[PDB]
Amino acid sequence: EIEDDADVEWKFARAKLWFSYFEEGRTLPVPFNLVRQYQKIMKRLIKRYTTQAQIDKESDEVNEGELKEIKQDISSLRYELLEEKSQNTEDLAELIRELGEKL
Amino acid sequence: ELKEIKQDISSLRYELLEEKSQNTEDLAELIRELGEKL
Amino acid sequence: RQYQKIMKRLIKRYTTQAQIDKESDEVNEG
Amino acid sequence: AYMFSDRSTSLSIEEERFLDAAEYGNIPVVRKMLEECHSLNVNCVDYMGQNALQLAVANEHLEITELLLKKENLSRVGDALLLAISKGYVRIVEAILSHPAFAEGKRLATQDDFYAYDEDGTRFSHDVTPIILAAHCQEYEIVHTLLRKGARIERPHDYFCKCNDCNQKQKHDSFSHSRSRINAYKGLASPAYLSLSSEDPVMTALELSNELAVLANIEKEFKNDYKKLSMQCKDFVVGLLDLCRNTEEVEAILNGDVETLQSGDHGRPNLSRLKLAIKYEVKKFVAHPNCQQQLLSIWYENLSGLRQQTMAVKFLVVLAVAIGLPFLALIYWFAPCSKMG
Amino acid sequence: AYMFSDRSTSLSIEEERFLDAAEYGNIPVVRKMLEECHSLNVNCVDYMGQ
Amino acid sequence: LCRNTEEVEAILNGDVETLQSGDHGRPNLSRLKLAIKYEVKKFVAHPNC
Repeated sequence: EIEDDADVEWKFARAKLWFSYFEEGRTLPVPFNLVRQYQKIMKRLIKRYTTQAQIDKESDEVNEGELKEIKQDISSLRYELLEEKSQNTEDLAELIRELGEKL
Repeated sequence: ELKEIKQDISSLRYELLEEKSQNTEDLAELIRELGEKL
Repeated sequence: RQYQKIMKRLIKRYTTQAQIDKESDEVNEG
Repeated sequence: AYMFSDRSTSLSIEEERFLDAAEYGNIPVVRKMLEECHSLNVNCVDYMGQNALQLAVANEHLEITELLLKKENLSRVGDALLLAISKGYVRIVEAILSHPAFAEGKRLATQDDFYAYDEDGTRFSHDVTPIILAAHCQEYEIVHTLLRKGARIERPHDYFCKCNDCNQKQKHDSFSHSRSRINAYKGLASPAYLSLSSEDPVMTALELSNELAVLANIEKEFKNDYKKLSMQCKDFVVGLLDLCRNTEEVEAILNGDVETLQSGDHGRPNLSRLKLAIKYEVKKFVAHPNCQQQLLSIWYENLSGLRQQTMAVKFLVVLAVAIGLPFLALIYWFAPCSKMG
Repeated sequence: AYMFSDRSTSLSIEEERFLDAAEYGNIPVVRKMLEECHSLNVNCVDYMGQ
Repeated sequence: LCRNTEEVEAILNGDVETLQSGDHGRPNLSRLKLAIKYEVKKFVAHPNC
């Protein structure tokens, strides 16, 4: 048994004892008995639950697939930037030399 | 926190690609405008 | 026959699940 | 001298180059070989059995995915959707759901080799739809998107079903049928589906916890999974009770719609849902302090003086009732509705 | 046949584009749509209420 | 990671086309006897077995 389940069990048993007396049936000891808004509130609470669940999954540990996703982001960014610099340099260079043979 | 790092990389990517694009095009129109002069 | 086909399918399932399981391992500082 | 050999051939240089470009994020090489190369097979396959769309989806490459998705002869689109759902990539899922095969929500819920990831076999079990896999993986945005397109998890039949569809399924395979039932219940018993699928998730999760609890006893095999699903159905309701701030929110979780329910015998609330939670043995819902304060206020009920007293005080009152028991008996008989009655 | 439906409507293309640009860090698109677009509501809202 | 009946019967039993079927309609129990002999306890205590 866990520490929080030793108290949950007693509170459940005490609440069953409580609901044994909420009924209006007995009313006497044993020798003497012979003689809209709800949908709005539920929408608000479901939105609170979904935001708290996203916070709780954001509080989970990092495994190595996510860092691999970051690595692939960096690699694709590297490919895009190197090709952009290359195409900018070459496509500027041919037109500047084409205007450089004009003189 | 790793998602925050990922968003840093993505916004950096957007800034760099737009900077390269605007540099290339805004150089290109003025060089062709001086290229129709000859 | 059929047994080799089933064993090939199960070995491929095992290798994909093993790569998922090593991807679910913690991140160290290397 | 044996090897696995999942392709049993060798690739070209213009295919290994394209597969490396698709895997490692080389977007301009992929664009150039899709625009200026006609002797290439986009469905060329790796050493392990993966084409370029599966390497692009498995590595979080959105640009290569959106670039490959305009070819109109790609294979493994449903497998790419399932892989992107299982991995959690919302943008790749939103890109793949714009393909002209999921046009009217046709293949999102409930043979045709659409979801195969190889020549023989699917990545998950054959019953696993996108909505069931999205509910398994606790992906709230993907579940909301798939519910927005009209995809639901079909509830399985009873264990003693004798219909024309239960019988041939149980005669064809008695293992796949039980695995399909437990996969559908694992999809139905998730907080991502419970919070977004129904209009009253507390009552749904209570009845689902009871149903999984009796199914754990009917099926003596695979019992530790039905117990786990029932436990997480109870944990959903306990976690929904914990994030309550007002009195009306506590009374909307503990009690039902108080405008459409009988108020009770006295000024106390309507205790019909807490009786059901005690019947279904949802112990942390009843042992929670937000329930304990309401049950204490019902339990004391016009003795607020004796609430804050000590246990030495609550022994003398028991002895006082022990002495004067016929006195309180005949004043309860002869004159109710009094200061002491 | 029920859904949560935290906005109960559908967005425009010039609002979904602006919300994606604001979420994913597309600074020049956000700057251009704040400087050169007048039929936009900056307080346009997501599927979830953001 | 077995999903069908033929995959369970290919892991628990060997090649069923090249093995003796048994005395009755029951399968060929030659590999499970070996797993009990070698004390592979979680293979025998698994629900699929």
